[PDB]
Amino acid sequence: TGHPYYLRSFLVVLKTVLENEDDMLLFDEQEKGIVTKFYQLSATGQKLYVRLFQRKLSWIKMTKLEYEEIALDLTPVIEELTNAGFLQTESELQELSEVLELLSAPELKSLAKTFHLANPNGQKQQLVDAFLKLAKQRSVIGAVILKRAKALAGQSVRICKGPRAVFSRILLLFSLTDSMEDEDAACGGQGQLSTVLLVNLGRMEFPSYTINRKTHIFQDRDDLIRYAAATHMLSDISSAMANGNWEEAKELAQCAKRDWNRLKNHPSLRCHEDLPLFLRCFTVGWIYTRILSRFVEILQRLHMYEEAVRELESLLSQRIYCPDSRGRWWDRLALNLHQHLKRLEPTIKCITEGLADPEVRTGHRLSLYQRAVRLRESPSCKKFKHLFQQLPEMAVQDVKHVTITGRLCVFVMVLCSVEELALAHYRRSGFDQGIHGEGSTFSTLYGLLLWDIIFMDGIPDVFRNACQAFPLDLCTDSFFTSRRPALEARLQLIHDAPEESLRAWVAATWHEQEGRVASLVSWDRFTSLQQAQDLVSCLGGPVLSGVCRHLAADFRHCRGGLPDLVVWNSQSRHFKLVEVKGPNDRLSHKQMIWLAELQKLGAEVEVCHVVAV
DNA sequence: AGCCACGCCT
DNA sequence: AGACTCCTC
DNA sequence: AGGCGTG
DNA sequence: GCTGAGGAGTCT
Ligand SMILES: [Ba+2]
Repeated sequence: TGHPYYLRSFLVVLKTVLENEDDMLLFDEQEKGIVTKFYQLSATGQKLYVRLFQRKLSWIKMTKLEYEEIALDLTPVIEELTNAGFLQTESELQELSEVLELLSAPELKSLAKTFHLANPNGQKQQLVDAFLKLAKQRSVIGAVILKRAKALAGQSVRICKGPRAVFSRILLLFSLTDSMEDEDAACGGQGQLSTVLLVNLGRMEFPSYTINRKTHIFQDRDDLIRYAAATHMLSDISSAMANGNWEEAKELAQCAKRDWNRLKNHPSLRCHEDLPLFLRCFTVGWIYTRILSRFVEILQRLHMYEEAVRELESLLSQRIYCPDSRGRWWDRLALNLHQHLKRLEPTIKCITEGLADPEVRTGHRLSLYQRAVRLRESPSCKKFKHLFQQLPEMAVQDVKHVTITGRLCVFVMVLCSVEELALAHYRRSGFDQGIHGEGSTFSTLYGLLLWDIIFMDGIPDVFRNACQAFPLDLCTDSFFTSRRPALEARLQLIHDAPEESLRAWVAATWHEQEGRVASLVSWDRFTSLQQAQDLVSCLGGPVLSGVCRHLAADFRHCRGGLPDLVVWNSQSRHFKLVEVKGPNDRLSHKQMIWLAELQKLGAEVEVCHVVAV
């Protein structure tokens, strides 16, 4: 008797957001009215509204509307949605470009023929700009075009842009907790969730934690309307780039940059600057800063390197927004000055400042240092002794490299990946066991051993609503420092743990939490609780402790770069950590920091190159 | 941000 | 015939 | 070839 | 430049 998936999900979103008094203050009388109206619709009225909300926003031929599961003939249901002001019919179709756009090319040809002043053959787009130019001069004859255009097309519906705007803002709010933050996912229509969420959110069970908020993110309905606006803008720049429309992208960004400069001084911005970082990421300035970053990516594409340097120097001169992205920017600035603008003098100042900024970490930090040596250890450069200025010699210990071969075809051993091929070589190297997990092997172990500390009470504002799969500060520096004594304790305990405590603890979280959606944990990463326990037996306390300290101290900068593979031997307990390298992938900076660190914790690390044959 | 095929420089 | 757009899960 | 960078 | 896989229907 349950609702179809798309409905359950939609309703979950509605509930999750609205049961916060804070959040309700961001919707007026009129708007809440609409929300109630939705709940008043019949089931069939709801299923359909959601379907069409989940589709693209424009007119649709009533002939192209089939949903048997909803209702066998939809006329009643459409009437209802029209009565409610959720849907509008053809009678409100007045703008011409809309009538035409609705019509197909075969329909456009039939309309290019009965009208004499029109050329019958050509592309749909052509016939469009033609019929448009035709009506803009002799308006009166254009009125009878629109007349038949409508009559031809038949019956048509559209989602009403009024309420639509409300449900989006709601969906936008919901997305702050789970979505958007946990990667920038799919989302169709005009404002939506990730596929995962839309399909499953109804079924999903979450880690239990206590909602506790004490800080407003948005000042009023306006703040949230402005944030959404920038969000919409970024989404357009992002999309443009993905479609390779780099020029459109450039303009749109220039436009955005404009507005963000015009936007400073507004009273609301002082409030934002005061928000802790893990909340500051949901503010107009943050989104606008994000857009500036994309803007540097656009300039670079268009070989406008001086411009990109100017932009990067701008971004880097403020500490307010997106501080976590400083590494990427310092790194990018140095590459640009050194490689493209060939300006060696600044490249050093750049490198030096980057390395003096505590915000740069792991990969990017190493990358700067390496450029700095490549530079000091250069002739053209020797005209100086300023890279001699106390560079903390960050020499990375070296790592056993290994090469095997496999027949290329996707490889063959069955069609198989580069990783499974390696898993074979290790199987015949006396490691009967193996997981291909990359970061989630370690990550889910980190989750299992720290669950309760991760979903711990007492930190204001980190749980804002019912559908979180992590505390909002997880990827900030404040995650550790807020939970410092607790972590330091658990870490010490894990370090000292004999290999039955480790098995016990894992099982303790596993048995109570199995299934619960938690960003850190993949319940199917390990083929059973038993495998999870065998692995924690091989790695032992100290190794598990070290790995967790990093993942908890600085998840944002450490989440990436761990090896693809873990392999171990059941009876001997020997394990090895393997970073598989295809013919075309080499060691990233984050990868080399990780392998050094795992070596430091005393663990067999090995890079396995797979040559094609 | 990571993946990947490819290319420019040396 | 192949690119493109929209939709479902 | 090997190192470093782009799209 | 790619980022979901898969499919049906439309455009050039
Ligand atoms: Ba790899």
